[PDB]
Amino acid sequence: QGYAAEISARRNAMDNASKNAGDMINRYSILYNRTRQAVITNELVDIITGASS
Amino acid sequence: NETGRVLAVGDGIARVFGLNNIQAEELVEFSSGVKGMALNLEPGQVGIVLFGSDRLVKEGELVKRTGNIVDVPVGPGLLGRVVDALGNPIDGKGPIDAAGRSRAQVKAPGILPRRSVHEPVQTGLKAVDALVPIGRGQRELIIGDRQTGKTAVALDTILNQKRWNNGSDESKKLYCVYVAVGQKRSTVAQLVQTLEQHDAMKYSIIVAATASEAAPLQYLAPFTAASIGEWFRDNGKHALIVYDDLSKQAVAYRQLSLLLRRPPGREAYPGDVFYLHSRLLERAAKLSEKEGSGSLTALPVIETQGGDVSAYIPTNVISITDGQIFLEAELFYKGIRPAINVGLSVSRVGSAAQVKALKQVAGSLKLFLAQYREVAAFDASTKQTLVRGERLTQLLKQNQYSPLATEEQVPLIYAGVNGHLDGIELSRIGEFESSFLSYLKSNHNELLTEIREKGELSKELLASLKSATESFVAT
Amino acid sequence: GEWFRDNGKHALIVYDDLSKQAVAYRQLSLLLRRPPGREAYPGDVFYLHSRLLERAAKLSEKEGSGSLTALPVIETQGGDVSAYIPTNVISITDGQIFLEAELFYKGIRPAINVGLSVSRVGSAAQVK
Amino acid sequence: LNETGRVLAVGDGIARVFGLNNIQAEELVEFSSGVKGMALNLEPGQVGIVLFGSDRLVKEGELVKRTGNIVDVPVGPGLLGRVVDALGNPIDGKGPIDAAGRSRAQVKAPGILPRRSVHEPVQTGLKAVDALVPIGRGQRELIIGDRQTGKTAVALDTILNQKRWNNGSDESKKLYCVYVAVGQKRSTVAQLVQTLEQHDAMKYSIIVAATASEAAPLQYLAPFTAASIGEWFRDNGKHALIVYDDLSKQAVAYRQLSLLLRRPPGREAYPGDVFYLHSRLLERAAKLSEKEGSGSLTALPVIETQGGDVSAYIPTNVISITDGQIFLEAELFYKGIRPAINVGLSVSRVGSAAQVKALKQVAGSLKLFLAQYREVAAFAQFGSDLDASTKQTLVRGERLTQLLKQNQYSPLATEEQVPLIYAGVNGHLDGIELSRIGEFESSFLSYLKSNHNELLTEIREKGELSKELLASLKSATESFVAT
Amino acid sequence: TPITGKVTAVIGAIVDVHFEQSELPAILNALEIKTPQGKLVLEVAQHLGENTVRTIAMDGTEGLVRGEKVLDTGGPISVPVGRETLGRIINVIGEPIDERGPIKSKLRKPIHADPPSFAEQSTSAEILETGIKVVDLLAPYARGGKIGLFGGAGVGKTVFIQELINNIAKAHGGFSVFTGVGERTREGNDLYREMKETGVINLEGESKVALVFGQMNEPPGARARVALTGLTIAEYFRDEEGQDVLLFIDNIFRFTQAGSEVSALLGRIPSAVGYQPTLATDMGLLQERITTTKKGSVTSVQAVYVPADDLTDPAPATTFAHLDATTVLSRGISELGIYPAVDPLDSKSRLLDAAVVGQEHYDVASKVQETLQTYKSLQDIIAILGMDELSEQDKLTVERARKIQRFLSQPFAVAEVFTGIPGKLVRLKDTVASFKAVLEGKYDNIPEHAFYMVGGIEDVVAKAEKLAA
Amino acid sequence: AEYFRDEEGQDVLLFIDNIFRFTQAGSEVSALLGRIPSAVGYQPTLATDMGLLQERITTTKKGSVTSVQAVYVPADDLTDPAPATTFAHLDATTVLSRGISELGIYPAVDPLDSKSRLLD
Amino acid sequence: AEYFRDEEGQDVLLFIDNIFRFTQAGSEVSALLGRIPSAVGYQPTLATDMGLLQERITTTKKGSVTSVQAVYVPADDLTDPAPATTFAHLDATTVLSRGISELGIYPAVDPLDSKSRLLD
Ligand SMILES: Nc1ncnc2c1ncn2[C@@H]1O[C@H](COP(=O)(O)OP(=O)(O)OP(=O)(O)O)[C@@H](O)[C@H]1O
Ligand SMILES: Nc1ncnc2c1ncn2[C@@H]1O[C@H](COP(=O)(O)OP(=O)(O)OP(=O)(O)O)[C@@H](O)[C@H]1O
Ligand SMILES: Nc1ncnc2c1ncn2[C@@H]1O[C@H](COP(=O)(O)OP(=O)(O)OP(=O)(O)O)[C@@H](O)[C@H]1O
Ligand SMILES: [Mg+2]
Ligand SMILES: [Mg+2]
Ligand SMILES: [Mg+2]
Repeated sequence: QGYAAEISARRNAMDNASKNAGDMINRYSILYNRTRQAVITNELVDIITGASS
Repeated sequence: NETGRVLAVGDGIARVFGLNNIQAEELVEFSSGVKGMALNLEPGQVGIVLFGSDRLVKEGELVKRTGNIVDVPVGPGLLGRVVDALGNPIDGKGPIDAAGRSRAQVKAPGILPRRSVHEPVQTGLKAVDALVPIGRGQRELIIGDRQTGKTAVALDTILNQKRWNNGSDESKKLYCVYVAVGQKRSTVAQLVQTLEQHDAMKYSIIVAATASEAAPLQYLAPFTAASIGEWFRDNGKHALIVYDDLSKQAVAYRQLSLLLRRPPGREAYPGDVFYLHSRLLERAAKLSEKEGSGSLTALPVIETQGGDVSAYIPTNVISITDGQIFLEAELFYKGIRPAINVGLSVSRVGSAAQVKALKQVAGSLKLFLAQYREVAAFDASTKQTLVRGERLTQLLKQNQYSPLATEEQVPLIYAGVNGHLDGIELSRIGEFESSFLSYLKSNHNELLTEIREKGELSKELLASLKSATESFVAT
Repeated sequence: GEWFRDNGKHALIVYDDLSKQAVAYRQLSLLLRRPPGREAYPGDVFYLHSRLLERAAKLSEKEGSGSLTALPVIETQGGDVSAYIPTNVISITDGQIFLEAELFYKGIRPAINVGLSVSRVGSAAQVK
Repeated sequence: LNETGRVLAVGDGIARVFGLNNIQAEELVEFSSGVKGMALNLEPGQVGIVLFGSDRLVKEGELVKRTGNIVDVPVGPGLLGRVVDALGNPIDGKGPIDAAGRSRAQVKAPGILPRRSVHEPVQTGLKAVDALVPIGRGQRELIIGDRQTGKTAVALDTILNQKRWNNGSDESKKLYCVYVAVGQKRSTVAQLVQTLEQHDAMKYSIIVAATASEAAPLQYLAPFTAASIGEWFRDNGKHALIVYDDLSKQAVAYRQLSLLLRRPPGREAYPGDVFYLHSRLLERAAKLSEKEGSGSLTALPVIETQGGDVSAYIPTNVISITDGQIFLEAELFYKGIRPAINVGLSVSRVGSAAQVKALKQVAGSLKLFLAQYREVAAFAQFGSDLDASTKQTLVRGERLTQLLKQNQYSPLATEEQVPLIYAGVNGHLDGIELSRIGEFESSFLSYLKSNHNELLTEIREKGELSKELLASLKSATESFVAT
Repeated sequence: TPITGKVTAVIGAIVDVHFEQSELPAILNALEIKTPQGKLVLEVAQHLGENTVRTIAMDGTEGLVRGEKVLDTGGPISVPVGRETLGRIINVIGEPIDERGPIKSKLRKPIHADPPSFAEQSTSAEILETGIKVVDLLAPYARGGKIGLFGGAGVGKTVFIQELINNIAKAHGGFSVFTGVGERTREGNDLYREMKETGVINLEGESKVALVFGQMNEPPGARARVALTGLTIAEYFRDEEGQDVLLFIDNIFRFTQAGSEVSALLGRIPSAVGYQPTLATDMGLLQERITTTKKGSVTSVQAVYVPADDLTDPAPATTFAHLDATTVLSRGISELGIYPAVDPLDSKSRLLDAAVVGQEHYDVASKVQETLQTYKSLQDIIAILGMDELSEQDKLTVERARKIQRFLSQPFAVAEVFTGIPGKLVRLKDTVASFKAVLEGKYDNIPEHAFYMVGGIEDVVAKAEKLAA
Repeated sequence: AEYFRDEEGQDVLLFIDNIFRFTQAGSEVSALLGRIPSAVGYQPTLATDMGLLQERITTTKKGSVTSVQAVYVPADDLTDPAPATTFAHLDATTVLSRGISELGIYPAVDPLDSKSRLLD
Repeated sequence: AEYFRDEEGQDVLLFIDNIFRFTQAGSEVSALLGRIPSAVGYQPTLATDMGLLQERITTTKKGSVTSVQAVYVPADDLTDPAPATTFAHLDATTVLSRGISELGIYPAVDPLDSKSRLLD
């Protein structure tokens, strides 16, 4: 009984763990995209400033 | 001497020789009937920004001077019709009547004349009315994402004034101005149709610097609309102005600045952008009885991306307003509309100007709902605490274009807070609310007159409403 | 290649590797003091690659049967397909054969990633 | 015409001046209103001159007159115990400066042949640095890290630790100190001089105080002139340690100058020659040949970094230039590791050759133990019943990292550090509960100071261990571990 | 006669003036342009050549016309100083705006002066009790020191400063200066309103605070020099009156921000992310003035807005160096409902050293920070894999850290309307006792709920008792 | 399309494939003209260029020009200025998916990721 | 080295430390001459200058030159343009990793990271 209960609880708990892992994957994808745009703009402005004198 | 000749033109910018007597930011008018603002003086030339399209000017054209700084017609003659920037009528209904003309860029009133806000902007939205009250003269940001109902929050508020602008006296009146920046012209057409289908257009003004207008018109329009509202403010009538939305104004100013080759700042926005919004939004105020008595109140709108309130423009604007409402997209697509994120939504002064009865019944409901959020993330009593929160989150919902008078909001909020709704089936709450008001309209109606007229519940009426709510729950 | 194409022969061309071609183009552009663009490439590098790549073709029998086929080769910093020059090339090309460092380490040689590689047009032309 | 000029334009402390046909590059000039300046741009029609002071009293049409002599600074033993500005003028108000001579700011760093490799220590008294990240005389060791992570405190502890030898007559073992405060607020300099005086280190310390109130060029010159001061010790045959706090605050000032001069910007809007600048500053650290008295000048540049990202231009350049790095982290500072040194990233290229020899054998595989501990530290959170070996590494590694805690302004002589590291390595403290480790470190030294003085005395005097001395220390530790 | 020039160029806040004669205005001199809207005041910033000078304008430059006559005052911008400034609101260029008559005093003084000489610098370790639990516990303030509140938009800076005023200024005995720089005009009006109601100011009687204001509606030229104006007011009390000055400056970021606004038009090559080339030294010439000399104390509180919540930004990065203590407010804490939102890790103070604060206090604070850092290290594992997997002592540490974190909250009186809870002040020794007791492990039996927003451990137990009822 | 609308009178569909490369061409043109690049490399005139293109297709007396616009998304991110600018104007969106087709549903419209502001 | 190769005919083993700082000095000089900065600040001529330096090292009929070169790798980012450019010019590359030395393994060659065209 304990062995079966342990296996079932493990199944549930790690399904929930995968849920939260996916949630973090989403939020970090969004944060990566924001940093991508920020980095591109920041790097580009250096070229602009160099060229503008 | 008076009139110059064009040396160059392109990107919406021009340079003109002559114009020796021009004031800074004076309106020039070109040979082709387009108008421009003398933005950048220098020895031997004037750099000018065209309000019209670039195609309308040629080198060698001869340029006239208007003689006045950027200015708009003002007064109730504008009331009830659509206008483009510079006060151009576009409703096809004929010329604008005017009480006078005022510069688009008057300085905001100083520290002394102002008075702390003490009167309510009647929302018509339950959550806004109870949790984030807005006082006349306050500046409350509405911030959100695409299609998350940003326009609706302001539109319900504009419509709700119907019950008072028809009133017997100017005391409670609240005139309305709506400013569309960079929007689809079809959106402005349909919105004007919505406001004309209701009575609202009888007392409101629409400024429509839509997407096709060259950048300087989009840049200038909010100042001109504010200058219209300030006439109502200074003549002792309250005025509410709305902007959908100031982010597109920031984009227009970014385009205009970069074409002037000014340095690009953080996030490619010009460093001046902070000034642009601030000198606008500071013009909303409430003036003490020493200089007239009235208010200009503002609802700017900001379109976030992915809920990133931490982006440059969102934070920059938040640094100026006296409050914010953050419409969470997840709550919208969860079906919880108007999706106010009660945790981050803030009113920095409204609690001192909320209509007293609604505060009296609400009794710190804001922290209660924050507690409900804290519980919902995951003891038996801790579980029970969630049930009344679920009832309340069901009850706060409201459909578009159908406001509630305060006399209707107060009973519902009272029933939610006291828990008399906790026993009721959660799914039937929408049936209950519409029903309870009906009951109030049929039997207790005198109580509805008392709550509406007095502004506070008396202890006798507190017990009476407890009895009435328990009776309807018994039904 | 076009001499063989238009004259009715059949031709293949391999570009090892167009990334360096774009680098040379940006060197010329910057030393000419022309406007820079994203990633410090000249703003019209997309035109640079498209003007060339669109020369791959198969002519009609009425024009005179003949074909030029192209194999662009790209170096992908850290596998970032979203890099500017690879992005332009992928927007121009008809499909990709996508090699991966991970798979080559694992001993899969020639190390094609089957999942990422696709051939939109070629499936109509594989031997019957 | 040739020996005088007229100011064409003025702004932001930089002036454009007509004439001066005979001016040398970088030459110093005087304005008739009393301000002095330095020439940095030469164009066919004008000279660009940056000002050592406020421009509020400069005007168009001012006469400007040459001086011929390039920027220079006074040097000598009189500078000890004094605070001087970037150009060497006294500011503490104690009186004149007993200069032994003068030296120009920019100077050739010593060539290849006159040098000899590092073979002498600079005992910081900072336990973790001495044990893990050696610093030798003539070495240049960067201290790099985040906002407010003890970068200044590390160097200040190192300075204070020299009180031991500097108070003796062992001339060869002495180590004078020069502290260069640049970009710091002036009351910070006041607090630092008070702190040194409270510990009597002021006797052997020189302070340069080009604080952030100074016009930008004075910050620029502030390190170089300080270097020219230190070299007078080096060339004279003595040992001096120069600390720069901090060179990034200086790079900002040079960025300002370059942008106002309209020199083309580089990456991150820094001037293109930043690496050349810091090279010219830091390459002067050296230990001279016996031909020239075997003196040395030792450098500890300090670099603040934003969010710990070394990818920035200035941190990358300075990391390239220096012989080793001490990385400081807020994570280590908060979770209790003070002075919060990131052991993994803190490479030093002199390494074992620099340490006082006694500590070499005692520390031994200490690096290996901490490095292996770091590998399993993250795995430990898995909750698995890990094997006894990995568990041994995991139980010791943290308890040993605990032994590298240290109180601020409390440097320990290596006489004291050798017992501690010996006990930590041989595992004699393995059974002690973690919270008591800090007690043990405190008590153990006392025990040895009370009952084994003739062993610590040899650890100083001999500077090296033997099988018998190691065995004796074993006996003492084995007895002490049983209370 | 006074010396006259003609305007030749007008751009935003910048104006170029040409003088026909070789007589020329010195840099930083004040120039007056007569206009029917009231005189415009401009400050000389550069010399361009051929008797042309470039200047910053301080009102709206609208209405100016090329060729307008410009009049030199013969000196820099100046403002009235002395005791008579107390109880008054003062514009950047010296005129009152409180409409209570012209201010007159024996002396004016110029806006620009060199910072104090090193020889007169002063140091003292007199810890200053704020009554705020988190501050007094983990980052104490110092008499005569410079302290800075850092935070993104809308995290609590101004409310925090007003709470500090309510706790400190009441009977300080010294004189105070409050300087508004790009803050809301509503903020200034509300400050004046509350102060007249609490005796700090008296239209009839005597007053203890001088108010200097240029708010966010004003052009950048005034927003730059307004901080120096308030500073010039403070320095006179420091050096001439000889009384300890409570200096409040909000919002000081707007200072360098204002500079950026003009930097493009003056023609500087922009620095990284668009800030001034002069960022460091232009900040310095303001900041160094504020330090306490041997003559008298200046206890100063500075409000530091952080754009985009990005502390790696050059402005706050340059600002941190110039301060002795800094309290960092972050948005994440505010989203979790904890106020006054002080970040307990990044807040740092010169005074947190065993020698000055007491050994017990220092040990307690060190262990508190260790606990919070442990929780912040575990939160990623907790979030993904879940709290169940935590090691027993690690789980206890987490359950203790959560209590301590929510215990660092506190309701200010200034937030009485926001929270609906009466504002409460805490004795420092009480704070040390409370957090010591919690780290002794006495109170892990209390539900976490009890710790939220009460002033001291005894209040925690009282609230637990009330909760259980 | 406009001539069919205003002079003939009938309704029209204008198919544009692909609007992202209209944005790309606009960026190249503005870069070549020396207009200093804006955020993440796109040209300053992005907003008003899109306005000048899309503001014309609307209802009038005679009829209307409706437009199906295929939208490429750089890096599959909907916050990037190109798709973000485009979405400021779109009325409704249709999402096709290979998975839906593989399930035997033809035409392969996703019934839930497709969204319409006219569902009113 | 080339004199020993061409004239003496002797094979030469050439050592260089450090070529990354050759690229860095190229960056400095190019910036100082006022050329426009390229990506992340390196000089536009980076490819052509690196090629001009590296191709001289090649072997000709009359004698070989064998060369060992060291690159500093900023922030360990092998994809940075300065080190990344050099991969086009090397027969064998040996990535050293401090992490391997931390495990007590010297000379700390990352065994999976190195490449050699002669491993055939
Ligand atoms: N109270 C409401 N209850 C339910 N749905 C609503 C409500 N208010 C608005 N909506 C939905 O939102 C639509 C209008 O959205 P709205 O124009 O206010 O959004 P927005 O954020 O301003 O968008 P945009 O960026 O396009 O201007 C309505 O057609 C309806 O679909
Ligand atoms: N060994 C230590 N133990 C405890 N606290 C310490 C120790 N060393 C330093 N501190 C404290 O940590 C902080 C270090 O301040 P310090 O001025 O040295 O920082 P810094 O990193 O040089 O900063 P900045 O870049 O502002 O100059 C101070 O609070 C100091 O009291
Ligand atoms: N301790 C607190 N208790 C209750 N509410 C608080 C607390 N701290 C901050 N707030 C809330 O946060 C906001 C603080 O307003 P405040 O004017 O201080 O903001 P700010 O950070 O100075 O803003 P800005 O960046 O615009 O200057 C108000 O909504 C206030 O209700
Ligand atoms: Mg909208
Ligand atoms: Mg320091
Ligand atoms: Mg504030």
